[PDB]
Amino acid sequence: KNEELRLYHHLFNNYDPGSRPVREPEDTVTISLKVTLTNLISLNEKEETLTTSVWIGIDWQDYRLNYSKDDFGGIETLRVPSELVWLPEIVLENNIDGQFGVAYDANVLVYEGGSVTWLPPAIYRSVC
Amino acid sequence: SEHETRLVAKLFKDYSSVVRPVEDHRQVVEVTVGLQLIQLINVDEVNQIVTTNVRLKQQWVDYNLKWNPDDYGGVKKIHIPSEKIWRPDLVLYNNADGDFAIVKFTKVLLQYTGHITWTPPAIFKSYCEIIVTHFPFDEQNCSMKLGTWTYDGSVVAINPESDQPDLSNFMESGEWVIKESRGW
Amino acid sequence: SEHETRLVAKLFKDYSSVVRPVEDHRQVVEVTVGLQLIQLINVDEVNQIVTTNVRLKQQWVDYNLKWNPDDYGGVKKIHIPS
Amino acid sequence: SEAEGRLREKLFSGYDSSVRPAREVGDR
Amino acid sequence: QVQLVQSGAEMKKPGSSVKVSCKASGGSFGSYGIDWVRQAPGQGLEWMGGIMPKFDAPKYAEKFQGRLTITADRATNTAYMELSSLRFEDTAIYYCARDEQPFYDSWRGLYWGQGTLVTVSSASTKGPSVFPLAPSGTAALGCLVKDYFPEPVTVSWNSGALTSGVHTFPAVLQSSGLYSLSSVVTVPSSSLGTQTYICNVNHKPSNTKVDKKVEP
Amino acid sequence: RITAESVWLPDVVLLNNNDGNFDVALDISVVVSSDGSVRWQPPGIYRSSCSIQVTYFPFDWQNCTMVFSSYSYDSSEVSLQTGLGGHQEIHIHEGTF
Amino acid sequence: YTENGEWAIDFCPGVIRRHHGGATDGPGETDVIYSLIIRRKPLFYVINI
Ligand SMILES: *[C@@H]1O[C@H](CO)[C@@H](O)[C@H](O)[C@H]1NC(C)=O
Repeated sequence: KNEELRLYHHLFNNYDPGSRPVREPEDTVTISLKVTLTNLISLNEKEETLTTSVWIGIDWQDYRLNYSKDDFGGIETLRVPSELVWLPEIVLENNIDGQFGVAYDANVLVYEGGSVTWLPPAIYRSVC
Repeated sequence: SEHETRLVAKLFKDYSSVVRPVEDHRQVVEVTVGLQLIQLINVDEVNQIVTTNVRLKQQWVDYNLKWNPDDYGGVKKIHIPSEKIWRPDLVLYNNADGDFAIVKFTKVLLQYTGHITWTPPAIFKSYCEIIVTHFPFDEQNCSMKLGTWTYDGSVVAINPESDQPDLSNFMESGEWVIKESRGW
Repeated sequence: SEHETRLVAKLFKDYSSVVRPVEDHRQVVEVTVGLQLIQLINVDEVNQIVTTNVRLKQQWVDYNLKWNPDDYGGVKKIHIPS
Repeated sequence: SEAEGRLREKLFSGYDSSVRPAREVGDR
Repeated sequence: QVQLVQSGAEMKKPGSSVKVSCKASGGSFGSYGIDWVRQAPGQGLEWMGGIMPKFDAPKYAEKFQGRLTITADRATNTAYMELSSLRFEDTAIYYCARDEQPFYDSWRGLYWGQGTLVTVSSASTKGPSVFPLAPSGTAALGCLVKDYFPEPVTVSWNSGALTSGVHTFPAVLQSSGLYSLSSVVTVPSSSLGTQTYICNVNHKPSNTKVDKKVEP
Repeated sequence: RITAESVWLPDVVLLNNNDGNFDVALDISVVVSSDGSVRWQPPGIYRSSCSIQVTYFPFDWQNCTMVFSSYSYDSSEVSLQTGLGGHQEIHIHEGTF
Repeated sequence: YTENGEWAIDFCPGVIRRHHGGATDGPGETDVIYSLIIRRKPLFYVINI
């Protein structure tokens, strides 16, 4: 039996990605944000549009997805589709083309201790 | 048909596409990557973007998609939708303004040994530094960096299928001649 | 988080999105429409088209999507897919 | 039609649209 | 079921090179998950080398570095070893051990080949000399099959009619490079004067066929 | 008359498309006869690659092909033949063309 | 990183803003703003125009 499947069933059999990972409603979720730029494609003066290729570094804590490597055969990382976990739904507000979200929904990395990392790439067309 | 229907129902009764398809989590998935260049659509000097039409042949073994052909009428290979199974998340790192990953989910060829062959099409828009010093007598070295976005080498290993890209089905270009090609 | 999960499970056990959300079918749903203009992207004089970026704020009451906050750990508001 | 519905139910019981139609292995 | 089929047995001389193949069927194997393990005659298993995803390149034991090359071909589901500058001490049964899905920094070897015997010997094909082991209430007699190369030799007693109590020992390799064994049988001492006992020795490489009557 | 997605289809696509679109514009419905014969006539808007012979432009003629084949199934699984019902041609309806 | 053929990125600071935290404003809002300061390389316009 693959230990990854046992860990996935343990974490996600009873889990709601629609609810924030907070024990009380008044608690806040802290998101560690990094934005990495790979390419500046163009600045269209006529349309006043900046096209960039970036990937967003997003890190936060989810106490519901907390596990110890010792209880699951030494697994320190688990890749799952981002649609199965809660996300803070980060968007580029000042986009010009109506594209708010990221370009490719990459897997989230669920580390031990409830730490969740999502590193999706994106193409953004922003107002300038 | 009936044999293959029964086989598919058996295979996908308790299948999971979330976890890596390994017997043991300490095993590595080896993915053979082979790029076939079908067409050089365009070289954009101003935006530094090369557009190409490619086939990204990917081969790997799935431990759970195995069967004995004798138990299913001698069926040794089947075609199944690629969306139903775990796949490697190969991404074009230097993607300029196209798609980062595969979006055309064509079928995989699955052998009874668990061997998968997936050869989806793609339009690669890559960011290549264009040197215009010698234009129109200019030579351009343009690359396509490919790798698993969310998996590291300790859980998913990638190896080129061949030392060069496959240009057997390459359509002749009226603007460019490919002097050399190679995959590292 | 578990209170919100239980609440969302309770709300959508026998919910219908096709019918107007009123206690009585003779009642009227009041929708408050507010337009926020973000950007005037372009005016096309040839084809006579104005293109704008907007936020269309809409506010109404769903009779069936009610709960007592005391019964769900003080949860007074949640976020639901439209 | 009720008859058409019954025929459709009869046809698509145990039918897999992802499986190529081949009564025997090696049939093209 | 997955099967690993290795190349045939090899007869080599000192200083030469031997290449052993290991082909797989019934399963899919890759660039990693290959380990070679030799067993010298009358000795334990010994790891020679292998390829692990961690090094992405073969690693060998200090005994074999500079002499051994290990390769695996995913496209044709086969792996090879090539040991050069062969020595007399390199005589062994060479095994290939493989896993379809490789472990990152170790190896298990779920699938093994049948093994290939490589004999590094400067001797030539030569037939045995058959000597009697004459019997001095059970009596013991036998036949000494000495100084032959290569293996095997087959020994029967009374044209196969006498099998009870027969012990044919495994061959021992001498310092001369030639093999030697003894075949023995225990019989009633009363039957020594009445019953004839003949050992039938056969060595196919020399076409040696000897029927040696053993008596006091 | 059954929706095309409900039955098995051969994965016949335009191999030499230029814009990356392999598939038909609308899946529509198949027509299934009682003997198991399936007829499918989907619409398609296609952009196919055509190498232009520029030498005699604009007094030129071109040779533009539309290569159709199954993307996945090999010749041992799906066999192709030209459609007829010995008319090996593109059908152009004179009234509505 | 391969620099854009026409644009050089000189500065790119980031700031986390918070506003609408007053009682009249109601629930507070926040965002992250990155300011890409980009310089045009005018060589094409100099040579050609
Ligand atoms: C996860 O649970 C362990 C106990 O099993 C605890 O020690 C650890 O701090 C927890 N991690 C979190 C949620 O911070």
